[PDB]
Amino acid sequence: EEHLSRKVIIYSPARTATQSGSGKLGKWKINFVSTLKWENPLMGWTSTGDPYANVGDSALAFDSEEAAKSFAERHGWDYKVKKPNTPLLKVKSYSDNFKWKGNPQ
Amino acid sequence: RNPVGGARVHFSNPEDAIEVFVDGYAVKVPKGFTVLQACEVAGVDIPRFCYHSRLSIAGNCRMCLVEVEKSPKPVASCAMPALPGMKIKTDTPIAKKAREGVMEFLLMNHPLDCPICDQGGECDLQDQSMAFGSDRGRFTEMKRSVVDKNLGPLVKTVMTRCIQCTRCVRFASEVAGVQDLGILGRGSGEEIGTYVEKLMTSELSGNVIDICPVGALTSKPFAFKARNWELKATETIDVSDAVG
Amino acid sequence: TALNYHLDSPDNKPDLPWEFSEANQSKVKEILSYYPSNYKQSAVIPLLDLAQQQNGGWLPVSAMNAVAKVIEVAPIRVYEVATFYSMFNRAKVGKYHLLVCGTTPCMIRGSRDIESALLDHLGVKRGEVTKDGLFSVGEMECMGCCVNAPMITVADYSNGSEGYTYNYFEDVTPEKVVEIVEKLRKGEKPPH
Amino acid sequence: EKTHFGGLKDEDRIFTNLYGLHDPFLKGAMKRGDWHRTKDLVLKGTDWIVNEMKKSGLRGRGGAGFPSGLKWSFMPKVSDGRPSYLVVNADESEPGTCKDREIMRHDPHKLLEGCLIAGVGMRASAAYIYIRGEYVNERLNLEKARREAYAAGLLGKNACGSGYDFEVYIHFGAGAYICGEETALLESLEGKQGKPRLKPPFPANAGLYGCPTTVTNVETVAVSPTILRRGPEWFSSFGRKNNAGTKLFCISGHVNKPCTVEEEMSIPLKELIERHCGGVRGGWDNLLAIIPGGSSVPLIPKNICEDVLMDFDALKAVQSGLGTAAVIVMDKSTDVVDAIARLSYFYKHESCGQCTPCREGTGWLWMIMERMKVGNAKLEEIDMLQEVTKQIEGHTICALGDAAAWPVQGLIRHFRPELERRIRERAERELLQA
Amino acid sequence: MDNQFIFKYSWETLPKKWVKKMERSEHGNRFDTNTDYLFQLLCFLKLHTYTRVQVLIDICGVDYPSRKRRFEVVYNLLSTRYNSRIRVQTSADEV
Amino acid sequence: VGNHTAKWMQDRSKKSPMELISEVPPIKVDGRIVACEGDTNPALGHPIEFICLDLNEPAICKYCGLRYVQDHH
Amino acid sequence: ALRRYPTGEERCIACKLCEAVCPAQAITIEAEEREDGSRRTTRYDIDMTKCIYCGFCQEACPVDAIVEGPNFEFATETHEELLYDKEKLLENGDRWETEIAENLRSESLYR
Amino acid sequence: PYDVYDQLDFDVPVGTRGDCYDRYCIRIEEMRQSLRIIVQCLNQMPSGMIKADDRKLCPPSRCRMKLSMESLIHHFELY
Ligand SMILES: Cc1cc2nc3c(=O)[nH]c(=O)nc-3n(C[C@H](O)[C@H](O)[C@H](O)COP(=O)(O)O)c2cc1C
Ligand code: SF4
Ligand code: SF4
Ligand code: SF4
Ligand code: SF4
Ligand code: SF4
Ligand code: FES
Ligand code: FES
Ligand SMILES: [Zn+2]
Repeated sequence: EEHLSRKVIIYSPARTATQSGSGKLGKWKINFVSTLKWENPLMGWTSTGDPYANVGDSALAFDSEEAAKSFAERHGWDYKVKKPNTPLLKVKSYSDNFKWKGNPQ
Repeated sequence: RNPVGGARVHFSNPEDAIEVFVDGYAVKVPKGFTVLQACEVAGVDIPRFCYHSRLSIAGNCRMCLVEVEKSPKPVASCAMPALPGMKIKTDTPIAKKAREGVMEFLLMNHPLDCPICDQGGECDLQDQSMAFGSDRGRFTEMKRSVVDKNLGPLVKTVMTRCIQCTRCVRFASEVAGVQDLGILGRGSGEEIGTYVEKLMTSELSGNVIDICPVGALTSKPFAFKARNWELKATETIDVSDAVG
Repeated sequence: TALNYHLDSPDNKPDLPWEFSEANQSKVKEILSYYPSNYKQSAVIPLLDLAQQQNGGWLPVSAMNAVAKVIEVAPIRVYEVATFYSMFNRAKVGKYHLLVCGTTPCMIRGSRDIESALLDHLGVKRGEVTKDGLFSVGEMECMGCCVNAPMITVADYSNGSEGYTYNYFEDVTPEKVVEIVEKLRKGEKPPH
Repeated sequence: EKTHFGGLKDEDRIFTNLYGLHDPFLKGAMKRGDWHRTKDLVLKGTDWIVNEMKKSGLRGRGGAGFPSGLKWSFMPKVSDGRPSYLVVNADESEPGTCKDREIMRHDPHKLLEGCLIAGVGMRASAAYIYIRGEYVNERLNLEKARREAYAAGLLGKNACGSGYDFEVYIHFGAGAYICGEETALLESLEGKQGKPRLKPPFPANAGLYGCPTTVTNVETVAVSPTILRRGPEWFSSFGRKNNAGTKLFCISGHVNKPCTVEEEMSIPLKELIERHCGGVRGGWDNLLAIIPGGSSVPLIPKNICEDVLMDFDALKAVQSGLGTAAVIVMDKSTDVVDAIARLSYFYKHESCGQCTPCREGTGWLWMIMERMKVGNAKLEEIDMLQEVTKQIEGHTICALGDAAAWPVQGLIRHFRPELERRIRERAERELLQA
Repeated sequence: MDNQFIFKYSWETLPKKWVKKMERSEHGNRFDTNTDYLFQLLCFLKLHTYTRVQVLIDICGVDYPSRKRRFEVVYNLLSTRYNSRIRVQTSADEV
Repeated sequence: VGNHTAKWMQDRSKKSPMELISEVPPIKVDGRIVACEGDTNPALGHPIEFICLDLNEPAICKYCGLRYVQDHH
Repeated sequence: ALRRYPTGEERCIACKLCEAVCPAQAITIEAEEREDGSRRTTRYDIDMTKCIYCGFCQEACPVDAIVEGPNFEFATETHEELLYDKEKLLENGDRWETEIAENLRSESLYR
Repeated sequence: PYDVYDQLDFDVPVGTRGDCYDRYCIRIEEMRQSLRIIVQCLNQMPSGMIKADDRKLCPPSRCRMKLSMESLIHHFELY
C-alpha cells in the first residue's frame, strides 16, 4: 500500500576502480533510494525509520535486467532503468613503446 | 561466452580477424589483440598487476603468465600478441605453478600491514593470494624496508607496500603529462620517487591512488577513515565543471 | 651511503647555478652530433660523465638539471639514469678517487688485504673525503679475471675533464698502495 | 682434423696481434692484412656476404651461439623508410672475461673493418660500438683508430671508395652488468635505464630508435673480414660440425700459467688447460670443479671435465654452456659453497630489478646461500633452494634470471653431500656446545 | 538400498509423467515434480513395497525472486525400512 | 590534548596515549634496519614490522608508536 | 576491555576486523589519522546489551587490543551504563591488565 | 554414522510398551551408554591437529598470523 508506490532504480553496479578484477559485475539491483537517516542523540549512532534501508543491497538481487523489471512491475513500483557502461577493447601492442620518431624535422 | 566485464569488441572489418583457442574454446578477436585480451573475450579472468588497459604495456610483474602450445617458456599474456591457431591454456599445472611462484616472490618483502593498510578488503594482492597462490609461507629471512616519501597533501605514501609495477610512473608520463614520478636505483633496492623533494602538482594526480594495486599510494584525506565493506556505493555524476 | 633520493645541502641544492664550461661546449656539441637531433636523450650518459669530470668527480643535483636541459628531457629521467649506474658519484669525492675491495674473481686470491691499510694511512673511513679534499675511498667494480693482481683503481678528477684518467693498477700490496698515494699527492702519475 | 681438435697453428689464427707486440694502429693493421681490398668485398653485395657468413658456420660469440649468417639475414631487404642500425656489443661485464677487451686493445681495426663488413651485410647505414664504462683507455684507443679510418676514407661517406656510406660511432656505458644484454644495451643507448625489453618485438624489426637493428659481439664482428677474405670453407674446417671455426679462450683460476689464447673450437677441455696453461695447480688429480665459460653457466665436476670438448653442443649436453669461453678452474682447496654464494651475491647486485622473480628471487637465493655457507640451515632447505631456482628460471624477462639459478642448480646437482655435511657439522657443534 | 538402486528403480517403476527432473548426487537423490502430481508421487513412495518411505522429515519453502514460480517447496522424506533418504521438490508462485 | 583525542577522552588527570608514546626516547640501533614486534614475546605483540632508519628523523613503528634511530650514522 | 602497550600507547589500530566479524553488530568504530600520523580510533563503542559474549572479536583482533576479560560482576541500574564507550573500555583494561596479561600468557600455548 | 561413532561400542535401548515409563528407562539407559562412549573417547583420544589443515577455511595461529604474510592475509579474509 504505502510502501508500494515508491519509485526505484534498476541498475547493474559497475566495477570498483580500486581493483582490476571483474568478478562482481553482471548482477542487477533494485535501488530503493533510502536517504532518510539521522544521528541518535545519545551515542551518535545512525538511525532510520525506512524499512527498505538495506534490503535493496543485502538480500534482493537479480541475475538479469528482465528479472528485476518483472519483479518491480509485479509489486507495482515505478522503476527507471540505468544501463551499465562497458569498456571498449582496443588494439594494444607492446611494440608501440618503441615506435620510431621519424626523421628530425 | 560473454566477454569479461561485458567488454565490447569492435571490428573494423570481419576480414581483419583471427582465430585463437582459449582453454579449448574458440574465440575470434581483432588482429593485434594480445593473448590477455583474447582471454578476456573468452571470458577468462587472468590475474595481473603491472598491466593497465589505459597505460602502455610493461610486462614486469610476471603474474599474467599462461601456457602457450609449442612455447618453451610461460608467456606473459599482457604483452604477447595473439596469433592465428594459437592454443592458450590458463589452468594447467605449469600456469598454476608459475602464478604460485610469482605470488611467493611478491609477498616475500611485502609488509604485514593489512590491518593498518587502507587497501585491505579491496586489495588485488589479497584476493590473488587467496585464489592463485595458496602457499603456506616459507620465507623466514629479514624483509627489506623503505622510507616513506612526501608527495603533497593528497597522496599518502607507504612505500614498503610497493610492488614496483610502475603503473604510477607510466600514468605520470602518459596520462597526466607531468613527469615527476620515476623509478630510482637498481635491483631490489629500487624505489619509486621524485628523487628531489617535490609535490605531485598535476590536476589528475589523485588517479595514481586508484591505479596503485597495493596500499602504497592512498588518499591522505581518506586515510584510515573507513573500510570498503561498510561504504554504500552510489553511481552519479560530477558537477564541478561542464564535463559530467 | 648511497641513497635513492636527495636532501638539500648548501653545496648541493637545485638553486645553485651550474652549466657546461665554455671549453666544454665544444665537447657537448660533438657528443650530440653522434645521434639524431630528435634523439638527444642518447647523450645522457656521456654528458653525465663529462659533467662529473668538470665538477671534480661527483654530480650535484644542479649538474643533473643542466644535462636534462641540454638533452631536453624532464630532470626525473636524468635522475633515473644517474641512480641506476654505479659509475656516477652523487656525493663529494676527493681529487683522486681510489676504488678498492673487489668482487668474486679477486677475493679468491685474497683481495681483502688492501682496503684497511688504505684507510689507516689516509685516516678516514670509506665514503668520506680527507680534510685537504684530495683522497676518498670507494667501492671498485671489477672486470677481467684477477689472474696476476690483487688490484686497485684510481680516478683522477684533479684536472677537470681535460686531465681525467681512469687507470687500473696491478700487484698492489699494502706497501705499494701507499707508494701510489704519495706519488699521487706529489702529482706524479703512478706507473701502471 | 675430423678426429681430434686442438693445436691451432699461427697461420690459422685470426687475431694476429693478441699479445700486443706490434702496432695496433692503421699502419700496422694494414701491414698485418686489415682493410686489404675492402672495396671489392662490399661490391659483392649484401646477399653474397650473408651467404658466405652462412656457409662459414659462424655462431654468435656472445654466449648464445646463434648462427651469425641467419641472424644477419633477419634484417629487412627493402627499407620502409626507417634506417638500419648495427650495434656492436663491447660491454663485457661478465667476471673472468677479457677477450673483447684484448680485441679493442690490439686489433681495433679488425673491429672497425668488421663493423663495415657487417654493416653492408645488414644494409645498415651506421654502426654504434657500445663499450664498457671502465674501458676508458680502450675506448680512447678505439677513438684514435676510428679517427684514423675516417681520415683515410675507409669509414664515412664513400667507404673505401665503394659508394656505400657507413658511419661508425662510439658509445660507452656507466657500470652495469645487465647492459650487456642485447635489449638492455639498446635501452641504455637510447639514454634510458638499462632494463631489458620483452620479445616480441625483436630487434631486427624494432630495435634501436624503433628501427631494424642487429646487436652482435665484438668477437663475432671482428672475424667477418678474415672469414670473407680467406673463405668460409677454411673457417668451417676447424671444429666439429655445427661448431665451426676458431675461438678466443681465456683460462684463469687455479692453473700454473693463466693466459688468453686463440684455439680451435671443440678442443678438449683437459687438453686446453694442460697444453697452454701448464695444468691444474698441483696436478689434474687436484681438480675439483671447472666453470667452462663465464660465471653464467653451471659448473661441471672432475669426472665430466675429463673428456668434454670446448664447443656449444658438447657443454650443452652436460648441462652447461660455452658462454664467453672464460674458463675458471677450481682445485680441491677451494670452498665451492663459498664460491657459489659469492656468485649469488653478484647476480643479486647486478639484477636490474625490473621483473619480480629476478628482483626478489636473486636476493632470496643469496640469503639462503650465505646461510648454507656456514651450515645454518635445515636439510630440507636444500630441496627448497632447488625449488626457488625453478620459480625464477623461465619466468623472467631476460636471461639474467636463468643465469642466477644455474650456478645454484649445479652446486646442488654435483656437490649436495658437501652441503649436507656442512649442515651436519654445524648441528653437531650446536648439540655439544649447548 | 543405496542411492544407486533408488535412482534406477524409480526410473523403471514410476509413471513417466510424474517426474520432470532426477538428480543423483552425494548431496542427495532428488525428484522434481509438477504440483499436480506431488500428492500421488508421495503416496506411491509411501505405499510401494520397494520404497516404503514412511516418515516425512519436514517441508520447507525457498524463495527465488528471479523465477516465474518464485517458491520452491521441498519435501525431505525418510525410509527407516531401507535406511535411505529422498528429496521431492516442486515449484509454486504467490497465488 | 589534540582534537583527535578530545573526541573520546574526557579525563585530563592522566596524559593521553599520544603524549605517553611521545615521551619514550627513540631506541638506538646499530644498523639501517630494525624489526619491531611490540613485545618481548612475539606472539603477544603486533605483526612484525621492518623499519628503515636511513632518514635523520626518528622512524616510527606504525603499530605501536615506538621510535628508532641509527646509533652511529 | 581495551588494552594498551606497556608504554601507555593503545594497542588498537582501528583495523575494524572486530566490527566486521561481530555476529550481533554490537561494535561501532570511527577512526582517523592522529596528529602524530598514527592510525587510531576516535570512537569505539560496544553495546553490551546487543553483544552475545562470543569472543569472536578477541579472536579477530590482530594486535590483542580488544579482549573479553575475566570480570562477570558488572550488573547496572540503567541501560545506558551498558553502552560502553572507548574511555570506559580503556578504564577496564587498566583495572584488569594484570589478570588479563597473565591469562594471555597462559593461553598463548593453545592459540 | 558420522565422526568416529563407527569405532565406538554402545547399545541402543528400545522400549516394549511405548508409554512414558519406557521413555524414562531409555533416557536413563542412554546416560549409561553416553558414559560408556565418553570412556572410549578418553582412552582412544589421539594426538594431532584439532583443525583441518586447508589454508582457505581455518584461522592461522596467532604466531603465524603475526609472522607470515600469507597467514595474515588469510586471517584478514577469514574474519
Ligand atoms: C645478463 C646478460 C649479459 C650479457 N652480456 C653480454 C656481453 O657482455 N657481450 C655480449 O656480446 N653479449 C652479452 N650478452 C648476450 C646478448 O644478449 C646477445 O645475445 C649478444 O650480445 C649477441 O651477440 P652474438 O650473437 O654476436 O653472440 C649478455 C646477455 C645477458 C642475459
Ligand atoms: S596492499 Fe595492504 S591489504 Fe593488500 S596485502 Fe599489502 S598490506 Fe595487505
Ligand atoms: S607505488 Fe603503487 S603504482 Fe607505483 S610502482 Fe609501487 S605498487 Fe606500482
Ligand atoms: S631477469 Fe633480472 S635482469 Fe632480467 S629484466 Fe628481470 S629483473 Fe632485470
Ligand atoms: S563478544 Fe565481542 S564479537 Fe562477540 S558479540 Fe560481543 S562485541 Fe561482538
Ligand atoms: S580492537 Fe583490534 S580488531 Fe578491533 S579495530 Fe582495534 S585493532 Fe582492529
Ligand atoms: S600483467 Fe603481464 S606481466 Fe604484469
Ligand atoms: S680485486 Fe679483483 S676486481 Fe677488484
Ligand atoms: Zn612496534
